[PDB]
Amino acid sequence: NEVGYDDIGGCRKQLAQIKEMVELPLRHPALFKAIGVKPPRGILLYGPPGTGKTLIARAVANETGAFFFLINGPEIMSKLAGESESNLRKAFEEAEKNAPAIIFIDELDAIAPKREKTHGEVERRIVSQLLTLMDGLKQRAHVIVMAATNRPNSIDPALRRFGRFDREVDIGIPDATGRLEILQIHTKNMKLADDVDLEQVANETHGHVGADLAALCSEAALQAIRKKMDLTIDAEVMNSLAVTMDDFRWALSQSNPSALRETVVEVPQVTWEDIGGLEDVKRELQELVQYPVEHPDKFLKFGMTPSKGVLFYGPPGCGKTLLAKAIANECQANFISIKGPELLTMWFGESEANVREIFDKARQAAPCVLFFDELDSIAKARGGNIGDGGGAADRVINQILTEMDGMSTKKNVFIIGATNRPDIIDPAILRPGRLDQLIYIPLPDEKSRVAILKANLRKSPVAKDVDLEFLAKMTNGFSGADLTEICQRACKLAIRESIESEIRRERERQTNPSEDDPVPEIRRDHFEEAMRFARRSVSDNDIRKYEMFAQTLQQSRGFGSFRFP
Amino acid sequence: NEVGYDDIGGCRKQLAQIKEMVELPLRHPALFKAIGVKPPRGILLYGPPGTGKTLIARAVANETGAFFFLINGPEIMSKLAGESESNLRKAFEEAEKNAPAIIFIDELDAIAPKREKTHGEVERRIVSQLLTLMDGLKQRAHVIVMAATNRPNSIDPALRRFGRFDREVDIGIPDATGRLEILQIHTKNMKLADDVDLEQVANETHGHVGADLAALCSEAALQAIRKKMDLITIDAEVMNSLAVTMDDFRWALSQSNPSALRETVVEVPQVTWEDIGGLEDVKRELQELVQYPVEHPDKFLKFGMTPSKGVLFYGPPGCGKTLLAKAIANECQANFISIKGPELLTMWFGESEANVREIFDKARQAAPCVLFFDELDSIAKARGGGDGGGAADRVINQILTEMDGMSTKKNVFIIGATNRPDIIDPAILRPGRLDQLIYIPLPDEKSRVAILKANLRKSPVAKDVDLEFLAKMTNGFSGADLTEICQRACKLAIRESIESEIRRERERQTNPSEDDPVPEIRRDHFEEAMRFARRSVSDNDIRKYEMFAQTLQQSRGFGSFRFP
Amino acid sequence: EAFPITLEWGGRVVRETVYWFQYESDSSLNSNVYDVAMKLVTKHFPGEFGSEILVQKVVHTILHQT
Repeated sequence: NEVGYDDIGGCRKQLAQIKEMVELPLRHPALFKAIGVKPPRGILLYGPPGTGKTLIARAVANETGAFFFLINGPEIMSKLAGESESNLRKAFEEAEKNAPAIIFIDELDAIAPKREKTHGEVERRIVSQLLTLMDGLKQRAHVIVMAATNRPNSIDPALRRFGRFDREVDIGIPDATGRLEILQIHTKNMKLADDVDLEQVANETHGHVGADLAALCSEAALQAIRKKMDLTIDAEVMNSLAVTMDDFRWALSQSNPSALRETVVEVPQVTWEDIGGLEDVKRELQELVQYPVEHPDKFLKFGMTPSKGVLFYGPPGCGKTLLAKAIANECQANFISIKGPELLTMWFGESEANVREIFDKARQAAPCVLFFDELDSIAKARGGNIGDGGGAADRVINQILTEMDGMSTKKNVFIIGATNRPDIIDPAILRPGRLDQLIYIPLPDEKSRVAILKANLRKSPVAKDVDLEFLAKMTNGFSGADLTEICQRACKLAIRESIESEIRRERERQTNPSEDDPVPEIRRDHFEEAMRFARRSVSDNDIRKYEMFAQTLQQSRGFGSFRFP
Repeated sequence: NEVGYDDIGGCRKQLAQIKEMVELPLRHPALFKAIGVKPPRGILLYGPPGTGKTLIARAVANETGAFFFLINGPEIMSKLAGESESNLRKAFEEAEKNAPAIIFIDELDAIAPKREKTHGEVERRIVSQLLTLMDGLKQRAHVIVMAATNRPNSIDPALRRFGRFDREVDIGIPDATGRLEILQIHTKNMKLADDVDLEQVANETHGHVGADLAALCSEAALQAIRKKMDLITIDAEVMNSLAVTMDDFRWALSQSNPSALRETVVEVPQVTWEDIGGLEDVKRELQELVQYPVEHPDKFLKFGMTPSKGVLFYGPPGCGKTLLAKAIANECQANFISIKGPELLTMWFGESEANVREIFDKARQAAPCVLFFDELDSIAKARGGGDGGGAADRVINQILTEMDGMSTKKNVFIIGATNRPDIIDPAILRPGRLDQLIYIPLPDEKSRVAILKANLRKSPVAKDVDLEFLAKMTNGFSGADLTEICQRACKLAIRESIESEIRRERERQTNPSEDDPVPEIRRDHFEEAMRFARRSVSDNDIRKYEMFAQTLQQSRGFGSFRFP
Repeated sequence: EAFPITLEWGGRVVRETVYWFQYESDSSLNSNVYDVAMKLVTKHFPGEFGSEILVQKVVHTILHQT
């Protein structure tokens, strides 16, 4: 009947932040006011709905032992005018009376939405009453008010002022480990079979949130019940009701995630082994991203400003994203990806104001590697250098420039660009104090190709006879995309052969009614056949473009003969 | 305790202005009647929230006796219809009974926001009630009101008419010295280890306001407690022995999100002439155009000369234009407001050219000021170096309109800056608007030595390295290139130190049984960094500016004149 | 040392060859782009309205050629 920390999952970091923020002030009320500090008057958790923020508040209240009071935004707005303000005043007075206490206002947006949304007189009067109550907590002792909303801009800005809600914790969406934790919590009571690997399930259930995972588990349980429906609850019968991995896969294919579009922010699982090449690029990215978080003292000692970001450029599909994800992984820093379609959408809809939102989210997740997939997308849309009535400057890139200028270097948020057409990129974003660094990502060499092939086959049960090392030797000039294509073709051939063999076995059974896997692994002939179907995405002449670009940049570099007697 | 002047910092200039405005009237009411002069009726302070404007009003009231009444905007609106009017009227009614007094209306925007933001009826009735109260305040017994709002445009203009909130004070954002003062105020009752120097954090805490600094100090103290709490109406001496350290401040610094990063910063730049250390003729021109008008007005009156409105720099990218503007602003001890090119581009794309008036009002409100427009050619480039039209565009047109409607009595000076002195709109160069062109050439050897020395001012440099030699062979380099060389050298030194530390750690691992390997930026570092050096601007680029200066400003300086 | 530039303003065309005399010791006889552009415009397009645009284009062409 009472929730605790062990009950919550998928928000370990945010839970730790909340604990360090609130537990100490609540656990030691008198000691806190003795020392000259003020605890958080009001916290504002936000994130897509269904993450159980109410559960977080309840668990914190129970663990700290403070009185808990829940305010339902829709419930409050339901009451006829006058009763709403009376209920709010009663709630705050009750919370004060049983101090220390926590007041959780759920669905704050409903009570105090954006000022444009509010139309009536009572709608604004309720917001004013809430603000007055917020400012009135200074006299009160040990009363922390936590509110829930989808986005910071989804509530009246007057509430996010000082004294009022000032601390914000982004619950976000759970990651693979968080999803596994949530699944373990939800499936605590369910009786499962030995074939279910919740790790793999959590890996597949991308875009889910706590509520979605709970619904998925319920769906799997009911699928099992349906399979065993024909044959008060008897404990042993439900023990025989052993949900299997097949039921979980069915639920996966049946469930509709509610947070697919939401920006994904987590530590990437890529590693340098996935692309084992460009040692110089590895060293440069290390110096840029790892030292200023693991050696803060050195920069102060030598008084140097950490670089704000770096720019990539090279043939399409060669690891420009893999390198960024790997460097984010090495520093255990959150990674945010902005695909080119997002920038194109912002340009077409003239919604460049959203860039501030992206940069705010990145800053809140410090340290983080903000990766822009295609800085050339909008420039290419306007004709690029093929035809350009105007100039390089445009809405979205201009907003990016402004927001990068407005950043604070202490936050350890590093911008990384990525383009296939470095020529048309706005010169403004290359100025010092901005990306200000150009790194050429070439086509993988033999060792890099071997690493790429091994990474792309790490999930396919390939045979031992396959000589991936040799395959790399003959596949010179193949981009990572092309090697992934080779592996996809090989696996497609293998699966087609397997299915046709099974059909042949069934036909044999039918013709002569009365086993072993004909193709248990990707046979060498599969790779041989796929190779004949392969092609080089990037041509030598289109490598000449990047080679010439790098040569032009290098030629500017000179004065390598500093003698200095 | 009662709030006072010493309890507030970061607004010394504005606090002095408010004192000058209010202290004398209230403290000596009889004098005004004798001289028959008009005292202020309402002083409207505006600035980003968290600057302690309420504290300023409380201090001014307490230090001059009187009675202080606080009216919170949200509180007034929260009350039922009619109740709000009753309370608002009662506030003024009672305030006179204890006159002389100061009434502080907090969050005025809530009570009387810009009319376009209001929709209901009772919303307008309250504003009319406040206006009627203000009109009657004119004849009231030495009653003054101090209403705090986010910005001048955040309230109904009807409240800004004469007999109402006509006098304004811009609290603004605290500067480095103000930040240090605020930190000192908040750290008064705190025990801190000797390693902490509030000057460092103050110089670093850019974009913070009074409230944020308090949050930073609280976070530092709480980190100290928590870091020591685990090992440990308090624990007595253990907590009394609590001592904060510079590392705790640094961590709390990295874990704070200041609330005023995007506000236009107005403050006296710390740059000095020695930062560039060159271009004596440009120094003389800037002196003539910015210093004498604010230092010898009597000379300008004695003759029939009128101060020039502004100048226009032009030259290769990254040569010191911003540096020179900041230096001249520093010399005259004048505010400095910079408008980077992205802001102009944003105004153009969003069709928000009406904001130029706000920028100029900001410059006017804080004078003498050096309004610096970093990239006036940004819009021209964005439309093609062409789209088939004239140079005229909305943003530059609004700049012209505001410049024309600027009173020369105020000491606001406009400085332009561009890399394409030919594509600039010809109108902005007309007499009476930026009627001077000052070419900023590439830095010379002595100036290069000066800029190299300035860049390394915060980097421990071995005495071996002589910057004069480095500047000798780097002829043709721009300021950006030299800063790049210095940054590359620092990066190499940091990498060497890190690798040496890793090797020392491995030695400790193998032999579990010590001095700094590279405490200074060694000569070899600058040697290797110079290999990465590259001249940013080619002689072809220099050709455009050289030809521009040789043709314009020297085409028909025929001179050779003398009366009989 | 000489490159061709043709004026095109108000639906017109002409033929011309600009002469560049840089590297001269005095440094004064060395060609100046703006002077050359104005001289060419006035010689080939005397008293033509809105000639600043044409002079600007000629200057850009000269700079690119040099």
